[PDB]
Amino acid sequence: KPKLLNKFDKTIKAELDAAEKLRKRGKIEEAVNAFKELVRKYPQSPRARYGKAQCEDDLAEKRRSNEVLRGAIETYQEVASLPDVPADLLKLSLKRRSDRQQFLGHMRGSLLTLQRLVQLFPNDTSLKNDLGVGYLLIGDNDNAKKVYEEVLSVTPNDGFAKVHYGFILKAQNKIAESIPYLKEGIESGDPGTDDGRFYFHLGDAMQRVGNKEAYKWYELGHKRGHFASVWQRSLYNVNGLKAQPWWTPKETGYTELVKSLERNWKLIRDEGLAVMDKAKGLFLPEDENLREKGDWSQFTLWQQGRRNENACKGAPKTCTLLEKFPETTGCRRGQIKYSIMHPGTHVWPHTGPTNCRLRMHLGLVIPKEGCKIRCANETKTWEEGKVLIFDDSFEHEVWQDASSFRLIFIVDVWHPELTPQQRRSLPAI
Amino acid sequence: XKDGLGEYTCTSLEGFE
Ligand SMILES: O=C(O)CNC(=O)C(=O)O
Ligand SMILES: [Mn+2]
Repeated sequence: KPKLLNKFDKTIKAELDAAEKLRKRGKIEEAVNAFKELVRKYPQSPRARYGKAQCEDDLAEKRRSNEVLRGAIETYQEVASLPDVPADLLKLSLKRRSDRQQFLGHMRGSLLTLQRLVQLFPNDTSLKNDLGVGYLLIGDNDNAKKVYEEVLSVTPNDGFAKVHYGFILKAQNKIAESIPYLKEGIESGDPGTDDGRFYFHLGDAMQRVGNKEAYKWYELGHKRGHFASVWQRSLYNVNGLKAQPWWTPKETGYTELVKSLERNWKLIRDEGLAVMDKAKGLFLPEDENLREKGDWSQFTLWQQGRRNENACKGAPKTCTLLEKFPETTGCRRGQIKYSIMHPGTHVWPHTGPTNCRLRMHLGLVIPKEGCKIRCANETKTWEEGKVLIFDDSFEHEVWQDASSFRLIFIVDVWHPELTPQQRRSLPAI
Repeated sequence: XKDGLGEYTCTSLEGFE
């Protein structure tokens, strides 16, 4: 059991337990007033301060209040400033601070907290592992990598640090190098290693290198509840949504959108072509490490349900056209973008993040031959003026082996079986 | 991310909101 009472607190252990018993009993209002009195009588008490913060924490959960919780987050820190604070109490208070900071989206704050923790406990490997996550949550894979390298130099068989190290490696396109860490890290069974991200990226890493054992891991990931199936490997999912690789316009119910895209396809093309000719800079190279080779760029009109205003100044009639269809402009888990691929481009088999969207492709400029797209076990081609519809949460693959460039328009829609409340509540992706 | 799943986290947390 932890040692949370310094010698001073032991002289008031009776009052401390009385207050804590109230909170443990569930009487939060009067327990807060207890610890508040205790912090009043003994401002130098670390346990009275910690009990105040826990009660504020319990109050925030009850009222579902972020503001109340931010109070607790500050009180957790004050514990650290008081005289002669027991190590167990200090670590417990700053860890909950960081945890709650992450809960609120204060990732920069959680990071500073984790950094202070690591200095106060340089032998605690778990705090380093947690620090690495702090860096990952901000997108700082460089400092995150250093952290896990400093962990594995001391504890090289910690699986938690292995999977996170391998994840960072594959993110950096160290395909072969990431496979052992990801594999060994999952095989350890350590807490935190049973994460669909590692199964996903392990198998995908194997695919790229040719290791046919990948689908053995995909199946395992399906057994552990990460993937809806071996072929549909998205991780941000609403369970129960109809799952099939290819849809028809009628099956989606978005038939007025499909009609509007197909009837006005030349307009959509010409505005895309005009941006290509007069503003190539608005087309951005694919930057998700999905290409084996070739030229692939995208010009994005909508993302996360946000209209890109400068992009729409280059395709203004197309954006206006699309505004009549909230099923796609309001899709906060998809995009609306032009997509150009040049000859000699192969796109790795990959999967989208979420099964809450369906992906329409409107063909704009389709070379007579060389271009095709696979989703799951069906390969199809594009047609100028025609819409394809597939679920990109299924594995899909693309080839551009033509003599000239290939332009399409990509329009994501909410999965039709999603309710209006889910379309307004799901966090953006 | 957008077309793939190569980032540690894709969503943002906002407490109880
Ligand atoms: O735009 C392309 O040519 C390839 N498209 C995709 O991979 C997709 O829409 O998910
Ligand atoms: Mn794709």
